This record gives sequence, C-alpha cells and structure tokens, in this order.
Amino acid sequence: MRECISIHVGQAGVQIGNACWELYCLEHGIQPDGQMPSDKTIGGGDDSFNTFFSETGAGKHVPRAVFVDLEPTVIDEVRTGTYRQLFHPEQLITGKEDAANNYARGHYTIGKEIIDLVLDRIRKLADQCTGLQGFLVFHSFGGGTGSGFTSLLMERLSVDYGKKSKLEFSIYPAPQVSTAVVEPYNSILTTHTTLEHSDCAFMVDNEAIYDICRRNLDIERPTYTNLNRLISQIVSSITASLRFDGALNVDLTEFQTNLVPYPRIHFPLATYAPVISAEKAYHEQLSVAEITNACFEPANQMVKCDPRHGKYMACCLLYRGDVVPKDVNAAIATIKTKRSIQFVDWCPTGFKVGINYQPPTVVPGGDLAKVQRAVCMLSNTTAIAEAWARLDHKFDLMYAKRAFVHWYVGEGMEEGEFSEAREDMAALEKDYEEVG
Amino acid sequence: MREIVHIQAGQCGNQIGAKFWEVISDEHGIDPSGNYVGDSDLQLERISVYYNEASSHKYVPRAILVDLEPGTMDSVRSGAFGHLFRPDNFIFGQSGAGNNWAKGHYTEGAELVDSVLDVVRKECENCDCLQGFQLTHSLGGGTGSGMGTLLISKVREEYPDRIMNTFSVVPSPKVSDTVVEPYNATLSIHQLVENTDETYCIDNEALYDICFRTLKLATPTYGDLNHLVSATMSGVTTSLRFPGQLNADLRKLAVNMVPFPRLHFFMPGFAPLTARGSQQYRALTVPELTQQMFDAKNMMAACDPRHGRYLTVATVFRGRMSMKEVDEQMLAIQSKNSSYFVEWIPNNVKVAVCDIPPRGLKMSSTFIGNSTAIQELFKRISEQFTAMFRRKAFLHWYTGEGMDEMEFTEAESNMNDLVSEYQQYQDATA
Ligand SMILES: COc1ccc(C[C@@H]2NC(=O)/C=C\C[C@@H]([C@H](C)[C@H]3O[C@@H]3c3ccccc3)OC(=O)[C@H](CC(C)C)OC(=O)C(C)(C)CNC2=O)cc1Cl
Ligand SMILES: Nc1nc2c(ncn2[C@@H]2O[C@H](COP(=O)(O)OP(=O)(O)OP(=O)(O)O)[C@@H](O)[C@H]2O)c(=O)[nH]1
Ligand SMILES: Nc1nc2c(ncn2[C@@H]2O[C@H](COP(=O)(O)OP(=O)(O)O)[C@@H](O)[C@H]2O)c(=O)[nH]1
Repeated sequence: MRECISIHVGQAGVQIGNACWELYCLEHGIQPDGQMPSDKTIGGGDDSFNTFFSETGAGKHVPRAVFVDLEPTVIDEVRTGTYRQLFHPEQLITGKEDAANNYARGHYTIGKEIIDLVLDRIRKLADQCTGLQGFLVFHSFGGGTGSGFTSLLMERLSVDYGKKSKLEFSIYPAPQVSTAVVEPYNSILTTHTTLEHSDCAFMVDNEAIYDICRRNLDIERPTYTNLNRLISQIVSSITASLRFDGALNVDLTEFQTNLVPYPRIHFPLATYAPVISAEKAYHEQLSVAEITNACFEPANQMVKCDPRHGKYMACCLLYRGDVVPKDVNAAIATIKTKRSIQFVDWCPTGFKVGINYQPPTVVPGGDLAKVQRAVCMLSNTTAIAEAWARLDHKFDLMYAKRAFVHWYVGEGMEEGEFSEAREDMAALEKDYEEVG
Repeated sequence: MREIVHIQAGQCGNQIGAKFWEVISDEHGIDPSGNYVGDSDLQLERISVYYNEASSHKYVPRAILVDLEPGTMDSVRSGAFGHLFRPDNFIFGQSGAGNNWAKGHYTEGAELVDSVLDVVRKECENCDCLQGFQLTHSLGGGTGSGMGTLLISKVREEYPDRIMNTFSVVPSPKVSDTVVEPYNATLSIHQLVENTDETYCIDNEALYDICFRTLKLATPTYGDLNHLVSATMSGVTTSLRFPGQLNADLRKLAVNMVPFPRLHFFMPGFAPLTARGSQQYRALTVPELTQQMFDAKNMMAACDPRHGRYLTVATVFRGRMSMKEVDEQMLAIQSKNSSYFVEWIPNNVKVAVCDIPPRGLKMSSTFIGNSTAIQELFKRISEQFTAMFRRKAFLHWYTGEGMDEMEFTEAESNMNDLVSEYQQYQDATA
C-alpha cells in the first residue's frame, strides 16, 4: 500500500543492483520461475514485498528499478546474465560513451543530453505506482557517470518531487580498487551538490568491504563478484525492514525521523557482525548476545572510523530469527560498561529493535553459507567525519597546484566551483565537529 | 570501445608501423590472408578496436600510410605481412619530399591534405563511433615532422572533440646522415605541444646508447630498432587491446595521466630487454621484472628519473602472474622511494594485469610513465637547434621556402618556456 522505486546508475550501481535483485528473489522465495503459492497471480500482494515487485497478470513479479550506464558494458551483462527474462523489453538505459572519470562530462556535457529520457522513464514507472514513498538510488563517488549524473539526477528529482524523500547508497572509493586518480574531485563535487537535494545517504567503503573479504572471508582476489556479493547482502539486510514485513523502521520518512537530527548530518553508519567465512561446515555455534557484542567492534563496520572518540545520535537495530528481547536488554546492560559508548545530552536515547521471524537468506553457491540469526546497527555516529577529513586532505593536495583542473574547466565548469565546494565541505565538517 | 584510425608518415613511420602491425597481428592471431586462426574469444574481445570486417566478415586492419617519396609503396607491399592493407589508402607523392619544412608543410602536401582528410573521413564513415587517432612519425624531414603537424592541426579542426595521440621519434647525431634535424624537431614540437593530447617520446639517442652498450650490436639498422619500437608500442597498445581491471581507455588514459595542459610527453619503457631471438628464451621471473621495469638503462629517453620526479606512473603487466605479489612489490616500491615521486597526487602509480603472453616471451610488462626528466631531452634538442641557428645555416632554404626568422625565434621561446614549466613542476614542495 506504499510503493517504492529504486534506480541504478553507473557500473558500480548496476553491479550492486544485479547482486541485490537476486538476493531479493531468494528472500521471499521468488524465483525466476517462482510463483509464491499464496497469491492470485493477478496483483496478489499489497504485502511488504509489493513495494518493489509490481506483479502482472502473468504472475511474473516484475520489479520497479532501471539501470543507467553511459556506455553499455555492464547493463548488457544483466541484459544477458542469469535473470534475463526478469526485465521488460528494453526498459533499461544504454548509452554510447562514458564520462570517463570526468565529473564535468556527466554533469554538463553528456548527461545534460540524456537526462530527459531518464526522467521520462522514472515518471513512466512511477505512474503505475500509487503510494510511492521515495527513491532509493545506487551510485558511487568514484567515476563521473555514477557521480556527475547522479548529482544532476538529484537536482532533477528534487525539482519534480520535493515532497517525497529519497534514500541513498553510496561508495567511498578506495585506493585499493582505484580505477582512476580523479575520484576525489568527483567526490567533493558530488557531496557539495548532494546536500541540498539529499535526505539520508549511506556510504559503503570499498576499503571496508575489501578489508572484510580479504580478512574474514578467506579470499585474496576480490573481484567485482566478491565485494559485490557482500555489499548486496548488507543492502538486503538493511532494507529488510521495509522489505519483508512490518516492524521498526517501516518507511523512509521513518528512517529520517529516527536517524537524522540535522539535515546537514544525514550519513548514517551501518555496522554488521555475522561474517560467515565460506563453505566451512563446522567452526562452533552462535549466540544472539555474541553477535550484538560483536556489532560494536570498529573492525566490523561498513566504513572505517573508530567511534570511541565521539557520540552517537540514535543506534537502531534489526534482527533475524530467534527472538529473545530479555537477552537484548541484557545486551544493552552489558554494553553500558561505558568503555566505548556515548550518547548526546540534549535528546534522550532509544535502541529501537524490530524482529524478522525469518532466518537470514544466503547466496546458494557463493562465498557464504546459511545462518539463523543476524543483526545490523545503524549508529548515526559523529565519527563519520573521519571519511570527510581523509578525503579533504587528498582534495586539498590535488588542488594545491591545480592538477587536472583543465579536464573540468574546459567542459562547462568554472574555476570558482572547486573553491566554493571546498569551503562548503569545510562548513559541513565543522557542523559535525561542533555537535558535542 | 569505439574505433581507432591509424596514420603512418614517411619512411620511418611506414617501417615502424608495418612492423607494429605485424607484431600485434601475430598477437591477435590473424593470418596474412585474413584467415582466422585465433583459438579463443578473449583474442577478439577488442579486435574491433582496430580491425574492420571485410565482405567475407574478414577482419582487416584500419590504417593510413602517408609519404611523398614514391618508392615506399613497394616497400609496403614487399613486407612479410605487408599486403595486409586495403588497396585504397596507399596514397603517396610522386616527386620526393626532401627533408625541408614548408615543402610538405606549406608548399606542397597542403595540396594533398584534402586527399588525406578524404580518406580518413571515408574510413571513419564505416566507424560507428570514433575514439581517437594514431599518428606515427618522426621529428626529421618533411614527410614525417611537417606532414604530421599539418595532419594533427587539420584533424584537430575537423574533430575538436575526440582524442589525438601520436608517436614521436627524435633523430639524434649518433645515427643520422642528414643534419637539418634539430630545425625539424623544434619546428615540430612547437606544433605538437599546442595541438595534440598525448605523445610518446620514442627516442633514438637512448635507443642507440643501450643497444650498443648492453645489447652490443655492431650496426644498428632499420631492422633491429624497428623491432624494438614495434614491440614496445604493441605493449603500450595491449591495455586497450586487452580487457583489464585498470580498464583504461584513450580518454581515460589522458584523464589519469595528463598532469598539466602542455605536458603530455610520455616515456615508453620495457623491462625484459629483448633482441632478435630464435628459441623460447632464457627464463625471466617476477623480481627481475620488478627491478628492470624502472632501471636507469631501459627507457626511451636519455635521462635518469632519480634526478627528477614523476608526475604520474603506469604499467601493464603480461603473462600468468601473481597479482598479490605484484601489488606487494609495487607497494614497496612506492614505500622505499618516498622522495622519488611527486607529493601532488597520491595514488598515482596505477597497475594493471594482462593474460596473453607476448609472442615470444613469458613474463614481461610495459612501462608508460610521465616524468619531469623529459626536460633533459628537450633541452638537448633545443640547444643543438640554437647552435645550428646562432649563425645561419641552410636557413635560406626555409626563408625562401616560406617561413621567416620570427617563427624560429618563437619556436625557441615556446620550447624554453616549456622546459621552464617542467623545471617548475619538478621543484614543487609541500
Ligand atoms: C657547412 O657545410 C656543410 C655541408 C654539408 C654538410 C653535411 C651534408 N648535408 C645536408 O645537406 C644536410 C641537411 C641539409 C638539407 C637542407 C637544409 C634541406 O633543404 C633541403 C632541400 C632538399 C631538396 C630540395 C631543396 C632543398 O639538405 C639535404 O638534406 C639534402 C637532401 C636532398 C637535397 C636530396 O642533402 C642530403 O640529405 C645529404 C647531403 C645526402 C645529407 N648530407 C651531408 O653529408 C655539413 C656541412 Cl657543415
Ligand atoms: N561494482 C563495483 N564498482 C566498484 C567497486 N569498487 C569501486 N567501484 C567503482 O566502479 C566505478 C565504475 O563505474 P563508474 O564510476 O560509473 O565509471 P565511469 O567511468 O563513470 O563509467 P562506466 O565505466 O561506463 O560505468 C568506479 O568509479 C570504481 O570506483 C566494487 O567493488 N564494485
Ligand atoms: N626509417 C627509420 N628512420 C628512423 C628510425 N629511427 C629513427 N629514424 C630517423 O628518422 C629520420 C627519417 O626521417 P624521414 O621520415 O625519412 O623523413 P622524410 O625523408 O621526410 O620521409 C632519420 O633521421 C632517421 O635516422 C627507424 O626505425 N626507421
């Protein structure tokens, strides 16, 4: 009874979406030929899985998402991958030439000649909706397509739909899988023009995902199928709230309300704990108290920043299977050991919990195996300023001697944009640092 | 990607690029008859980068060869893989192109620029989208330097959007019969700095130095050095030719590499130095590749980078290889040489890995750097020019051919300013 639309931009976005949509199939029992025996095959739905699949009279359960790429190299792969028959006759978006690591080329030159088609597609999809909450866009700060076009898309959407919210999932690109060197300019130039049209954005750092996969997954060569699968698992876990059924954090509005205090501070940090290694059959057993104890370890968060230096806003949680709220209360009492915990004086505290009575789903033939309990703490820390400071150092270095600047100026951008965005990010990091 | 148009100028260009076509055509496993021999799709994933289908869906290289000395056509059609090309772009002159500028730059050649634009547009009609251009030439003689700069400017006018890349060969006193070279070299690089996007300094001085002091060949011929350069430029092209993780492209290579708006002269290098062999080889393994990648006597510019700084770096490794090991040694090399590299762009030393071995060697790589050491080469060329110029010499040829003294003076002003720019960016701080 509340529709939802997602959208994928860029190679990273489309790959993550590929890795996520089949997880989404698995979770509800949806299968490329599945039928979910409790339905009428004609709109049989309006449950929490209706928000994505707008199932047709053919009992197909077609989704609500489109994929964007300036030059077909991954969107084709999903067009001829595994769930081929799962998408409409050329509903997807294919271009002819990428922005090539150039924020400007996607922000002023190329996208400004393809965007109208994207908006037409988004509107045409939304018309079939009835109660849309907002958009969930997938992009990255690395390239110029998944960044310049994303910011331009933000502007266009906020122009056409300002009332509705639109949650974001982003990647803070790492030197380890750095496919460019002009990422930091794109990152600043995207965060600066994101705030005024953003509401709540999640960053998942490929530094962090790479570290997790290399360390606790026994993989030394993280292709774009390993890190991609891990991130898909995290995204499914976070959106399970609205996805499976009703509990804490039903709606995107509710995301904002219980997460974001201050519209300049809307980058929640997500932690996880169950990192099942591999097909390893037997290591030991597991306890809910154990995983909630682990969800405080700095090594197990989706973005590298040590929060024992700062204060939290609102530390929500989710769980899968084996309800035991008394154990949860004991867990809060234990973590109250105040060795690495804090809250903020002005507003009281709430560790809202919502339980899903389904054990977590796993990739069948992947680098994981099925477990029974799961949990994901979305702690809106003040420590998330570490990432911005780290990226500011590099942006300042590169802008010291005006490196690469021509590749942006000579395409429809001015010189003052760089300076003003740097100042704006300085104000933003000041706005984080002052809270306390 | 989109298609690439290749342009070949003069005797040096025709010979060097014909050998390069042979090298890659063996690498992509295509027969002289256009017959297909490759045994996997990974060979033809990016065959459309260069080669175009025939009426028999037979893949044909797309390139153009330009010169005015009409004796080159038979040289084209007498190589081992020479007859491979389309019998439509063997367009050449008819009365020689004596190594004088403004003869191919102003006097003639300017009459056949219509012909060359006609042929390049004709074969880019069959190109669904255009990526860039490959002009191979040298900095001495009309056909060569002068035609190259004229072509560069013309296509820059007609296609201001796409990329423009070229290979530069700088003639040297060590192997050079004529002596009107330094004038040609400076007159060339003046057009080249302001009119192209990136360029490779395939030098002869360093080439001869290393070939005679380690490879120790008696008579460096147009055979041996042609082989060396064809191999190295094949190695450079591999990254686009291969599918890579550092899945770089011409525009992407420019964006990643290009540090300033006038410093786009690269220093192609190669770690496992190779002569004309017969058997498989004497074996080489990883740490040897690591060391010989960045030695002092393996590049193509007579400079020691430890006397300068890198703006950026790039490599493309070859053969079955341990990626984690490679990353480990690269991290060490960026760790144990802190002062060696510029502090302006961290995360500059990019790395990629390829799979198909070179057709003859097991484990190799391809170094495509961008240093501040290139000022030594440019200073050398400019000093020899001005030594030839302080008193006039053959300059009556140029003046009566169309230039004036002011063009020479401004070419030197531009080159010395460029050297000042490289010096400046070579002495930055934090
Ligand atoms: C001080 O007196 C000296 C005299 C000679 C030498 C070395 C002497 N010099 C040169 O000519 C070198 C460059 C001058 C250019 C001049 C500057 C270009 O405009 C030329 C031109 C070409 C065609 C038509 C009109 C004009 O000429 C040439 O390249 C011509 C090629 C042509 C004529 C086939 O000749 C040769 O290429 C040679 C003679 C085989 C090359 N060899 C030499 O041992 C050294 C000194 Cl120091
Ligand atoms: N899918 C995926 N992408 C990643 C990962 N790590 C980094 N990336 C990013 O993937 C991006 C490639 O897509 P884009 O950023 O859109 O690249 P582009 O040059 O703008 O355009 P395309 O290459 O056509 O997509 C780079 O910016 C990388 O930083 C990863 O683990 N998975
Ligand atoms: N043919 C040839 N010439 C080379 C090579 N390397 C350097 N050169 C030099 O390039 C110059 C030849 O210029 P060229 O293109 O013949 O001028 P043109 O007479 O106008 O065609 C000579 O100085 C050669 O020494 C090579 O591999 N092949």
